[PDB]
Amino acid sequence: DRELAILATAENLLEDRPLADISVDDLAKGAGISRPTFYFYFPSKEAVLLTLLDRVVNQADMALQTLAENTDRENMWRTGINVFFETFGSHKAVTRAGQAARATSVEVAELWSTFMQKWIAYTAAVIDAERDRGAAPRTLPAHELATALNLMNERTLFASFAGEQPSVPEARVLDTLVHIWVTSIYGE
Amino acid sequence: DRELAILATAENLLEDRPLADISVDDLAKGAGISRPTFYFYFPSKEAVLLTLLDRVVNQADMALQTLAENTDRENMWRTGINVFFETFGSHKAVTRAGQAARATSVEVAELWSTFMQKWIAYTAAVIDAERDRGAAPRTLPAHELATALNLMNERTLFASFAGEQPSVPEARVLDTLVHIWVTSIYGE
Ligand SMILES: N#CCC(=O)N1CCC(c2nc(-c3cccs3)no2)CC1
Ligand SMILES: N#CCC(=O)N1CCC(c2nc(-c3cccs3)no2)CC1
Repeated sequence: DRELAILATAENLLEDRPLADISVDDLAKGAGISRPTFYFYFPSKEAVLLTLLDRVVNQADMALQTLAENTDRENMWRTGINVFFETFGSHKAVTRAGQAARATSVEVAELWSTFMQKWIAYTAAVIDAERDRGAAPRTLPAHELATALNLMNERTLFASFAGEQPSVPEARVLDTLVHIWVTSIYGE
Repeated sequence: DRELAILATAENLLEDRPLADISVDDLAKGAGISRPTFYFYFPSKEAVLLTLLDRVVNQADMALQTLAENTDRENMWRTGINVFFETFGSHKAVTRAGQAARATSVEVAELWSTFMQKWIAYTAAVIDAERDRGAAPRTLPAHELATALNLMNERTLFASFAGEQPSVPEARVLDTLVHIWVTSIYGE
């Protein structure tokens, strides 16, 4: 509860500054607590980002699970990719911080890797279902095609939300990715 | 010349250790020079990685220029993506280091961004040429389609070469990307 306040403070601060320019004293102060009381909840600011990413990742995973318990094929994929556009799009600071943190934090890398393996495995299953039903041609190995498409979405989403040059404009991202997914899944 | 030796030492060391676990004393020693003589050539180890990435990036850019001064459409794109698979594939350590460095080094980010804008702009031009000749349908904005495909290759190449979980196996990468590029460029 003082915990949530640390979390909300970190999320707020990461909007304007990297994690490197946020001190533990910054988190404690925004949360209305002392520095030692902070250390009772988190051993470090990295530990804060980790929890924030865990929440975001689980939120996208739960929304995708919701979707999976149920339009034409283009709209089907668009709704799925939209889960990630919206969830990560709603937590750009955290998303952006956690991506950069993969390169330093072994635990951030593991968290991200676990969830990506999951989303890939789900994409691959649907793609195999589409093949099984005769909707999609048996072209590339489904799991490798799934891997490349999910890596694309990851990089494209995060570049767009960060305003990186180069990037697809946020308002064009969803159409761009959907076109690529549908053509590479259903085409030959 | 003592310069090249620093560069070759860094490249060698980065094979087994991140840049964080390589000290300036490590670079000087492998190069057969003292620590102050090192500082004459580079103000920092980051400056070393920057130069190494510059070389790799320019090498892929020059190979792509070579290719551009000249098979069917699938083989055309496969040869282009192969330029990057092979060039980055031949410098995995540096490539891997420089990707992680984008997140900390403003200059590494600028170098990478400049070259990506260039490769995107070239992909977009060829795609527009393909449309102009009636080989490819006018679907998405060429420059946005180009952006997404090049971001995919970047992320997929680097994940594969790093042995990340998840990744496409290095021996399947080229086929995977080619399939995606050709279907999304020529399909509807
Ligand atoms: N980043 C990231 C992951 C991502 O963009 N996706 C795109 C959507 C993929 C996906 N949708 C589905 C759907 C099933 C039914 C409706 S939709 N099954 O898999 C999950 C990963
Ligand atoms: N990473 C990264 C960049 C990359 O993979 N590509 C793929 C190849 C793209 C490309 N090939 C061509 C070709 C023209 C003629 C033969 S081929 N024009 O553009 C450049 C960027």
